[PDB]
Amino acid sequence: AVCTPTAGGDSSTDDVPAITEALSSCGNGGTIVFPEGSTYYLNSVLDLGSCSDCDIQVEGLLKFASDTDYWSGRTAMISVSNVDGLKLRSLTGSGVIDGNGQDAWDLFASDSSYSRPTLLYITGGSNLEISGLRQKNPPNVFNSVKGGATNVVFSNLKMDANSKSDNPPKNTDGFDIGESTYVTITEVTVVNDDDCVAFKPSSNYVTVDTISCTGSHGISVGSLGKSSDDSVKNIYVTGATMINSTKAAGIKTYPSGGDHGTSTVSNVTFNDFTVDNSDYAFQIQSCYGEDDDYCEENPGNAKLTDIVVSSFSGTTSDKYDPVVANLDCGADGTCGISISGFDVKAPSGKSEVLCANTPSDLGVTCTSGASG
Ligand SMILES: *[C@@H]1O[C@H](CO)[C@@H](O[C@@H]2O[C@H](CO)[C@@H](O)[C@H](O)[C@H]2NC(C)=O)[C@H](O)[C@H]1NC(C)=O
Ligand SMILES: *[C@@H]1O[C@H](CO)[C@@H](O)[C@H](O)[C@H]1NC(C)=O
Ligand SMILES: *[C@H]1O[C@H](CO)[C@@H](O)[C@H](O)[C@@H]1O
Repeated sequence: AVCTPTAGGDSSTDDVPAITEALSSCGNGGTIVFPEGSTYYLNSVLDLGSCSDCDIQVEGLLKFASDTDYWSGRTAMISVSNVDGLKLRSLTGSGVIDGNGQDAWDLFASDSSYSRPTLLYITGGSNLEISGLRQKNPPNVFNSVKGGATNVVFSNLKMDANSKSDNPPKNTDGFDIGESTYVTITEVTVVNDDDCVAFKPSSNYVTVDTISCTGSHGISVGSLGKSSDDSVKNIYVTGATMINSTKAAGIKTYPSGGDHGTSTVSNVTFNDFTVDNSDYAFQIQSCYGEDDDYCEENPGNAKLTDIVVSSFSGTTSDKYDPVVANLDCGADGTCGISISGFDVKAPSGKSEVLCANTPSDLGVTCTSGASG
């Protein structure tokens, strides 16, 4: 059956109950429709848990309340917990989920203790498809996948976070992919101020194919090792256009000492990247979250194996010219990275790669003085 949630038509009226009742009524194998030209006001967490092989067609605007007191410390704006079989999609392409994040960014700018929710938070479950829609101005992370979710596909998404003030949209990661298997991200555009895609602990079998990121911190493994032994494996990223990003791609691990654990990264390929005014084409950080003196006494021991960086082109920014990559592998770790078709230059035309603890078969000429 097909259900259309009743739109209250006013931002002071929360539409969430109407939406979850529609999902409860039709979500066992049915369809829920937000019609083209509609606006729904979501003034609380939208929990999609009653979905079981359901199809949620978003053709209108779902506008979340900014209500910073309400959202304070909350996990998710849209919560997708242990759902098996979901399609959350715009079939017209007109659907927009607006996180209304401005107030959160401004509050966080003045008070770093302010804790913000993730816009689309998937944990556990299986066979989830998210497609065709725009995500606008999330308070914090756009999309997260964890809890052992399997078979999750994000396709044809337009994601943008733009501040109307001088305070940037901090920590607006496009995709934080944690404990999961068989996640695919394809044909997505991201404009944000943090990681485009971050591979978090226990991510496995992730494919990212054709992505554009502007203003991001790159396609980034980690951070790993903060307080446990963390692994990322079997990752394939191809066709990334990285514009004005701090790095196009990289790996970040904590050093040893304290409560830090060991990081394992195996079989990760970054292929066919276009670098357009990004600060580094590639970066390895092995002293993440600590300083140089700390890392001298507490060396990094990350185990990186079968890391492939292939077919990178373009031009970095002025910032680190002549350096186009900073490969600071840990002193006690394995730095199993191979680079080929690396055609990236700084604006000057130079192409220096800083290295520490890199292997003899790296594939590009190294210069000493890597750090981070
Ligand atoms: C290295 O990682 C890649 C990327 O995940 C693996 O290739 C995937 O394997 C899974 C499971 O068989 C398939 O569902 C996908 O189709 C594959 N993805 C791609 C992009 O090819 C690959 O098997 C891993 N290699 C090793 C030796 O472990
Ligand atoms: C990237 O940065 C340059 C230099 O600041 C700027 O002129 C350009 O508009 C930015 N590009 C995008 C797509 O925002
Ligand atoms: C609820 O109403 C909308 C708009 O009329 C339909 O598109 C949908 O199928 C359901 O009947």
